[PDB]
Amino acid sequence: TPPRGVTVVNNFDCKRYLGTWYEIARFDHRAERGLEKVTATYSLRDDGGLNVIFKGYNPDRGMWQQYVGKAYFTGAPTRAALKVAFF
Amino acid sequence: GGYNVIALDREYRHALVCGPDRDYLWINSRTPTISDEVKQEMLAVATREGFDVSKFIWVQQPGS
Ligand code: NA
Repeated sequence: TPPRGVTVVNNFDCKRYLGTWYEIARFDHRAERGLEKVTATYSLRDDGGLNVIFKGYNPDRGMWQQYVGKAYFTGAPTRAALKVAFF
Repeated sequence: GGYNVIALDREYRHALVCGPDRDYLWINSRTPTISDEVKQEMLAVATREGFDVSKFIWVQQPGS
């Protein structure tokens, strides 16, 4: 469920959201803290879901690292509300 | 976890994204940097929907 009292985009074209987005700004959590040059890459799955590939640079380990997840629309693909899991 | 696009321009170049609650929020661009103009409009949508924007970490990107 989205937070209470927020607007979700309701004219949503999934295909046009695909590819690579740079992360300009984030509220910090353990998953991301200290990571640099972050991007998320979205692609269409057979089951109608999205693949999510999160990528960032880890200065303390001196390596590029990625997190692999999938996203599912909670309602209709025209409304941009989704659930994400990482495995 | 919840994932929700709560703002998006007309050519899908700039997005505001939040989690299931007001502790999770991201500003994303197709470019590594955005303009002040674009920043202020994003902050202005965040504030209008009740997000504490003082929590933003401004992520290192090429050109920033
Ligand atoms: Na630089």
